[PDB]
Amino acid sequence: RTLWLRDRALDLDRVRLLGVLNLTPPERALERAREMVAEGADILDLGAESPVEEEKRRLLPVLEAVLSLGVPVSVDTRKPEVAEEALKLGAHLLNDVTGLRDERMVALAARHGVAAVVMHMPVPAHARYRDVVAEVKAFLEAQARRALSAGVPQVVLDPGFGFGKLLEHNLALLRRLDEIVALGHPVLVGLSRKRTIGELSGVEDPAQRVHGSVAAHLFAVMKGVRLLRVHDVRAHREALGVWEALY
Amino acid sequence: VRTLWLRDRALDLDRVRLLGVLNLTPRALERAREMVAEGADILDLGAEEEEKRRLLPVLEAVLSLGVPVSVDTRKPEVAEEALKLGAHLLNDVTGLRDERMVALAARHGVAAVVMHMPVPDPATMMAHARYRDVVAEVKAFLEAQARRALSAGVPQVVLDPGFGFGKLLEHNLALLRRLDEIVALGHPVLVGLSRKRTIGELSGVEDPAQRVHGSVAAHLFAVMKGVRLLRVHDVRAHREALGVWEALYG
Repeated sequence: RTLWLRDRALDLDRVRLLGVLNLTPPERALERAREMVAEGADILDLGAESPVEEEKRRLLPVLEAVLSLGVPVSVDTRKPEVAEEALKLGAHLLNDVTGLRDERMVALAARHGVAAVVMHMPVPAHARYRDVVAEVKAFLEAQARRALSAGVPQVVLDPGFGFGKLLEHNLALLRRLDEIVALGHPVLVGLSRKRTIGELSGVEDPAQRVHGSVAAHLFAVMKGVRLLRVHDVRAHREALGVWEALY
Repeated sequence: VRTLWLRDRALDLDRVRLLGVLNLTPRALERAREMVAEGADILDLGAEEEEKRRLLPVLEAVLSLGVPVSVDTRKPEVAEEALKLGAHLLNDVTGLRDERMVALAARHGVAAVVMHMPVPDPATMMAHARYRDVVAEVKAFLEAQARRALSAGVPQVVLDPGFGFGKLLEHNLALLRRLDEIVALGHPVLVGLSRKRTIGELSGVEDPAQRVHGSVAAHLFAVMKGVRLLRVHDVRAHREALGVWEALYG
């Protein structure tokens, strides 16, 4: 399988990394991108919303600069206004947190010939499900179908670990992640420094959760995932160097 | 349930157990305290004579913590003094080829580790990494030494494929990929890839002290293959990784 990135195709024959760059409370962020690129990041994932709509000042300035590195860039935004601007600047992947529930986001991606990420999260986010795996699978597939039939070239599915989900829900989704991978679409996961990792590894500080995050991600890779959103790029590249040679 | 005999108690292998490395070669109670706090189930002490003055004094102090202690040594003289002091596990560095070590383990009622290496001499073993079938040959050596040790009175034997001992990357890779076949021999399996060349090669990390992420990855793979005993330098990192891994894969 391959991942379409607006004007290039990335093969998923090996695990690919999306290096996270959080622009939430500059030129001191461009070197961090060049830093992750040097560490092995395949895609740079920029997000500015944890805010008002003029979050364009938090993103666009950095986005344009980062785009000059020649590396694919994913933009995390809910607002179609922000996305459209990011796309006409060169964005390669549209990461919709609200699971593309916004028809404007769908239309945008289809119009720019860019793939979109469909992440799961409660309609609103209450962590209450009759069957979390069955429900998330259904939502992801249904949203993907809507996007594809609307013109979006490709859809990436993200279970949305941590979003409206308690430990039991995140565990269930991870254990049956192969079933989400079996829907055919490329699957993306991001458990870096998340509460789930803290809960299972006993690490109080989110900033010190690299080992549990790597462990969770290797498990996801074993389940068939080939796209990971991570904070510690180098740690994952080193771990994958070993893992991919053994599995 | 599967367990590991440790001189005067049994350790359940219902979950992965860690042997924290404490190398005393060119306080120790403190670091030992730290490793125990970090999650080490067994403390591995090795000073690889003068080997006695360096190990014994420390071994006695560390033993007072009440945590099982594994001792690594090639000299029976040191092993006997360590066992007489109370060490709980006899780790080998020659493949348990010395009958004297076998006798000590059985006499003191302690389990012994049988680690594979083509030849005991560390300076010549890389000249003996020419296996026709490394997995088959390592399995044969381990099972043979296991039978010999058990028949001589040793209560239990722990098998270690000896990663990085007289083995090319191709050999270490083959052994890791088919580690389940060694686990299938029925004895508890111990692996130690911490900071090893294999990790440096596959992860692209030249500094041995900076190989924790590749080591954790290799060890999680070993755990997936069935291994429940890991010899590690970074105890906390492994406890954190296992907290996640064991909750998921189980």
